[PDB]
Amino acid sequence: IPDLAELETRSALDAPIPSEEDKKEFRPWKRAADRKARLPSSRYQYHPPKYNRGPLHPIQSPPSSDPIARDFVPGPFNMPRLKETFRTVMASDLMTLAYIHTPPGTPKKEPTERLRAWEGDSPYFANRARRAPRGAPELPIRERDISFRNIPEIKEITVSTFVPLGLKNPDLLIVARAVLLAMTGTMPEMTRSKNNVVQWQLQANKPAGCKTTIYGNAAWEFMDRLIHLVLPRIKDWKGVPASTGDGSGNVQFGLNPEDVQLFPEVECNYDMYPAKMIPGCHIAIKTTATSDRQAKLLLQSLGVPFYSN
Amino acid sequence: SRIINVRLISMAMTGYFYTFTRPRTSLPMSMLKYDPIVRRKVLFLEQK
Amino acid sequence: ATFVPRHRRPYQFTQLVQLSDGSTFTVRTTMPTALYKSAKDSRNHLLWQPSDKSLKNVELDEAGKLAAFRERYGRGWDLDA
Amino acid sequence: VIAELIKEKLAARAEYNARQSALRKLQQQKMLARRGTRVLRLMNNYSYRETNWEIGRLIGDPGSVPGTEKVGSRKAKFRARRRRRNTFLLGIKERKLAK
Amino acid sequence: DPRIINILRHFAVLSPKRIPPPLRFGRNRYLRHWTIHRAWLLFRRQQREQRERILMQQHQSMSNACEELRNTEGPGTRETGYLYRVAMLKNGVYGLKSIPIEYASRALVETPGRQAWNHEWKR
Amino acid sequence: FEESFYFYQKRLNERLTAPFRKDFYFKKDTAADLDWRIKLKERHGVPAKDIGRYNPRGRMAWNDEVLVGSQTSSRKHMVEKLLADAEMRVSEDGEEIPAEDRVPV
Amino acid sequence: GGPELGSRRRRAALATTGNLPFEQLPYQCFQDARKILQQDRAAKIAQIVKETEKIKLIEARDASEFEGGEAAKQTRIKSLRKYIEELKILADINDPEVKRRFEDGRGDMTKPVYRFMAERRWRSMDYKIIAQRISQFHVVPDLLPAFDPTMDVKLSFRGYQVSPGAILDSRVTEVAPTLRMQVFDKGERLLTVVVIDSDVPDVTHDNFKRRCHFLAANIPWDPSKTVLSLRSVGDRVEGDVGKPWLPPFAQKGSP
RNA sequence: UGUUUGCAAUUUUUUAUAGUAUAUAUCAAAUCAUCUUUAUGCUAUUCAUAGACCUUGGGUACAGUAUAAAAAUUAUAUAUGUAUUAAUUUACAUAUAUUUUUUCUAAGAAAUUAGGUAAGAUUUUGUUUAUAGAGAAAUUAGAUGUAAAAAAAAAAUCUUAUGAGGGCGGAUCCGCUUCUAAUAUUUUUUUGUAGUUAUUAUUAUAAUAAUAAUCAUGUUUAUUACUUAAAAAGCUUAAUGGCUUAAUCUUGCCUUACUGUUUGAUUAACAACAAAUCUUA
Ligand SMILES: NC(=O)c1ccc[n+]([C@@H]2O[C@H](COP(=O)([O-])OP(=O)(O)OC[C@H]3O[C@@H](n4cnc5c(N)ncnc54)[C@H](O)[C@@H]3O)[C@@H](O)[C@H]2O)c1
Ligand SMILES: [K+]
Ligand SMILES: [K+]
Ligand SMILES: [K+]
Ligand SMILES: [Mg+2]
Ligand SMILES: [Mg+2]
Ligand SMILES: [Mg+2]
Repeated sequence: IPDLAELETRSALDAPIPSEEDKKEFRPWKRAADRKARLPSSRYQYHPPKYNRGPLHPIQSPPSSDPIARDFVPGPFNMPRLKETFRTVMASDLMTLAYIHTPPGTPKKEPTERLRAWEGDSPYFANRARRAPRGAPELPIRERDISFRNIPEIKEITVSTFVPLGLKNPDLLIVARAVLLAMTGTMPEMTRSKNNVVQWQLQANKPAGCKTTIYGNAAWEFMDRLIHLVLPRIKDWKGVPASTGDGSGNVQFGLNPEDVQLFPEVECNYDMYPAKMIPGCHIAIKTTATSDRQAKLLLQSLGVPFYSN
Repeated sequence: SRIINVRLISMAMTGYFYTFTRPRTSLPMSMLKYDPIVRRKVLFLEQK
Repeated sequence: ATFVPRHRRPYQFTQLVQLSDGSTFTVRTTMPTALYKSAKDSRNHLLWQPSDKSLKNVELDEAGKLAAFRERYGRGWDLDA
Repeated sequence: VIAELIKEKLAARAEYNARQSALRKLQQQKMLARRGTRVLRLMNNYSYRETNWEIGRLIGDPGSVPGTEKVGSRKAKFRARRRRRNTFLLGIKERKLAK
Repeated sequence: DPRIINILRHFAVLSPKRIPPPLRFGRNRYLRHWTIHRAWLLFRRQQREQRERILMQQHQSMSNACEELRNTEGPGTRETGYLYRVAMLKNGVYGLKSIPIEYASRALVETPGRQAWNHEWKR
Repeated sequence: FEESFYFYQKRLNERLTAPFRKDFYFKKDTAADLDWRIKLKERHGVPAKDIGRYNPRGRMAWNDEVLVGSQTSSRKHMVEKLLADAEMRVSEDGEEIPAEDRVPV
Repeated sequence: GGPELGSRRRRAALATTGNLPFEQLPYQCFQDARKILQQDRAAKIAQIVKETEKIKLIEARDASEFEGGEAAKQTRIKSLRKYIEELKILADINDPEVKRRFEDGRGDMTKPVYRFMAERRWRSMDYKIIAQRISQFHVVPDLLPAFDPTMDVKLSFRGYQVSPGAILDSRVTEVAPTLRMQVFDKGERLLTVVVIDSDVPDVTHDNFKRRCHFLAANIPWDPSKTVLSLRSVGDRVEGDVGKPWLPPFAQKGSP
């Protein structure tokens, strides 16, 4: 076939598997020793720049996927058992549970302008500025239906701490930053206060907390630890409040300082921290959902109890 | 006052100078300015 | 000139998690422990297993007083059922 | 093969260095003559003196500010830094081998 | 102070000056990684296409069944689409007791427990 | 391929993550520290138990890839090593338990 | 062991290592990845034979049979051909040696695979430059209402490469330049070259006129040719020189 | 031998060969501090050996399930030993004061720095929903929508053109002028709306039709383009205007916050003059 004649004649992909005899004779450690010298360096010595100086600069930076890049992060190390669970059993139950049948020839719904315009016979309406968002001061995202093309999933988790007393005892901020480190496996970024309150002895623009964001597989692993190993150990725990939700599919709740040390990563070396310095955290679970009821329906699929309050 | 007018002398020993202001509690000024006598950019240092 | 920051990640291990049910899965954590035995987890909690009869009708004497009394005076005085 | 190839690398390195030093010696001779040349001109009242603008171009032609160029190459610093480390480690091998 | 110094050392090791540098590969080593990356992203495509194929096939089975249901009459003296209009209700779907926590709490595991399944469960 | 890939990325993480500080989890001269040092020497200094023997730093750091037909990357060898590291190797008094008197997990 | 083998590291590595194809290095992850791409390339080729025969069925099909007429039969084969072109690239885009052969300049430009990487490489750094010169120097709309270059054109005077828009001396720009062109479309086409000076001052009417300094037509070109010396366009290369090279120049005072 | 050790992979330049301008190699620089002892220690085992398990000295190990064959190897000052020599000579074992491996007390935890230029980011405030301690009042997370295979073709309404050097009157000057081309506008006359995956139906695994999905060869934390009322925040300082496509913010390098002369204006600055303001060469 002429089309197949345009493909590369010599294909590495269509080569036979390596020979066992060749495998036996391939010893990378014996080459460096037998050489008894240092092989000359290659003339290609491009190294990613430390700064991005524009799209037209002679020296350009590679993408993060490039292993030599400065922002490269080693890929997945395992499959979070809660992501395989959700995609294996709970992906179709939520799709089947919440399903509305659309007839075959249903006309596509046309979205109406959310920033209305004035229409009428008054000459003033012509050049009037678009009206304000009706209801809330900011337009809320419209809920999408749970389809086979839109399955709510967990996206990222933000663990934040606020230590006001750390302004007087600087060590309260050092411990808080370490607990949030072992808990999530990343380096928290210090935050600062934004208001001034003398009654609470709060001064503005001073480091008073820390925050980490875990994405991808890390966020699915953290959820499992929280659901199956931390929350089941909180004494007299009722469940996540049914009122949680910002109206966009994100669930927020907080842990006590005595419940933060239940994390296996914090109870192992609990004695290495000064007494009464482990803080409480604010866990914000951001999902792909677009509603409060969808997120609460998503978390219930992962084994989160919710109580009325 | 809080501000003082300092004079930057040309190190080419041409006699040209520039005059700028800066707070008292600051380090002496030292800049690379243009000398019209030699028509080249030389080092200018504060007088005192 | 936008600085290209680098990721600052600590050392991470691979851990075997053995739930109270005896089932085992592997995770990625920062602690050096290799095997994490969980004596109390969702597989043993009543809020997650409201139907299992074994978990209900449990003494749950967290303080220890209910057991100290029986050691001193015996099981003569009990809520027999 | 590795030993001989390195000799070719050093031979080509010496050629450039030999030419560079052979040319660097010429520039230092051209600059010396320029900075040492005194052109006295008939200015006024039958007086003779070297113009101030010519005194400014003695250090170098206009366009750049002499004394602002980078003194050396960072590659030579990496090259030099490796050489220093190799001795240090190689030196410890001789000592702990002497013992 | 001693314990806080330990915590501070933990951070001193994570500073940009202490963390290891970016990798430095040759060509054959870089090309070796280029394929491992080219084959992994393609593997995810094969898993993404398969996963999204099952979701579409399971979804089409619902559309077909519900479309048939819409045009049914019965059982008995019940107008067309009664069962359809009753099946599209979402009573309690978005409540607190929607999904049983015993089914959602049980996640997949690498190896089973001492008692994989409980057959002696009684109502 | 999924197994070989994870192992391949676990060794790149060894070259890019901060070192492990045992002083942050174990305190000197304790039953846990001594038990950690003994088993750490059997792993040839590698604090991780599922990446075989690989030194991120040094002259031989480049040899991170594993040859075809290897057992180290498999999941059977992973569980075997993580279990052999869970058995208590140091008695309550700080002495290493005899090889025959060690109870497996 | 001569320079014809490549860099020094290659000549050294090629004498202290074993003789073995790069694709047969016994590495675990590298060979597991090579098998995923192997059985996938076989699925892309199996698809090219499926879509190749699906065109014959549509070709030997009366237009009237199609409810859309002859117009609906060409849009169906037009899409099938385009879908096959993509399968011929995805069959080698993951090949590690096709990437090496291209980066070394030894790539066969008569194949769609190497022409795809060349355009992607050109559209990464070089296109963004020429796209910027056309706008900042106002080549558009002065010369053309709209212009989106699709081929690479690098000009060099006396063997010295010229950066786009560099002010050259009147002595350098005295002989015909050499154009290092590169096309990324299949087949052989006829090319016309035109050098226009768009800033000739016309003081008699207070405006600028455009003057042609070179014009040649009927220049055969293929994606395999790279160099074209405008000096020899009548004898060496085939073409018709409508106007020989006129040395550029600019009178004193004009921009 | 700077640059990762299995092999022509970035940009520019030097030099040389072949070559008649091209091609290869080489050199220097740019981008980047990757850490480099090929084993001198350690580990195991095995011989001897005065020795009642240990003393002293030698061997051995053959390495892809990589290995004992380096998971991090300095240099000393003193004291206390032990064994040693012509000799505090030398080799070890302890401790305690050092320096070395840049390798372990978070500046990427702090500082409100304001001009020139380049790149990057583009609603930052308030409001509001929710959130351990947390309350009227502390922090954090959020808060618009659309699109991303590809079009082809007919006429008309204008508007432009340094397009055809159009034609006619007085090549590029001018008011009338046809034709072609481009932008915009019509809801316009339409034609086409595939391919791929899947479902359903007929037909004999394929073909045809219909329905749904479809930016995706790519680190899904996707990305890119467009859209997202007004006010507010920010912009040295009041107030008004303005900027969000930069005049704001972040970062790199910088100090034109230069010297002389000078153009045209502020319907001929302030209803004169002068000190002024903007601007050109
Ligand atoms: N990712 C893409 O390139 C892509 C392409 C087309 C469409 N989409 C759309 O985006 C949605 C999500 O994209 P996705 O399905 O490719 O994401 P994904 O599930 O494949 O990736 C999720 C995260 O986990 C990692 N991961 C993936 N597979 C893994 C495994 N087997 N083991 C361990 N870790 C693994 C990935 O690296 C990523 O960080 C798709 O459902 C589709 O709607 C994405
Ligand atoms: K996938
Ligand atoms: K700046
Ligand atoms: K707004
Ligand atoms: Mg400013
Ligand atoms: Mg805000
Ligand atoms: Mg006046």
